[PDB]
Order: sequence, then C-alpha cells, then structure tokens
Amino acid sequence: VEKNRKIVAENLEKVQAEAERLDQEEAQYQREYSEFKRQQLELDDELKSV
Amino acid sequence: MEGKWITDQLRWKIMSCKMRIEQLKQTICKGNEEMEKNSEGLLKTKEKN
Repeated sequence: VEKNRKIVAENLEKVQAEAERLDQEEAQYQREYSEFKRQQLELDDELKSV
Repeated sequence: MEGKWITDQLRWKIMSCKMRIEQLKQTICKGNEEMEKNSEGLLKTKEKN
C-alpha cells in the first residue's frame, strides 16, 4: 500500500509538472503562432500597399 | 507472581501482535483514502488538460 501511495504521489506531482510544461510549451507555440500570423498579416498588408 | 509475569509477557505479546495488525490496517486505510483523493484530482486535471 505504501509503495502504491508513494508511486501515486510521485506520479501526481509528475502529472502536475507535465501539465505545467505543456502549458509553457503551448504559450511558446502561441508566441510562435503570433509571430507567424503577424508576418502573414504584414506581408499581405505590404502586398496590398504595393 | 512469577507465573503472572510470564503469562503477562506472553499474552501481551499476542495482544501486541493483534494491535500491530490493527494499526497497520488503519495506516493502510488512510493511505488508500489519500490515494483515492489524489487519483480523483488527477483525473479531473487530466480531463481539463
């Protein structure tokens, strides 16, 4: 029972950490998407201005 | 008095074995409850994630 409980607590901490890491990765990916979409919008706006 | 001491020793041994079984069971129950609560929270967080 204690082995199971220790494994469970460790895995719960690991799952919380994995969720936080996924959140950070998603924030970075949203930043990259922001950069790419801003590039697309600026390029379209420049083509239109030209 | 001597026989009383010897019998007290042996009977307290048997009783302590039972009591130890009991305390171990209580601890196992507490651990199982904690594990269930953690599993529930983990499931909810996993769904949200």
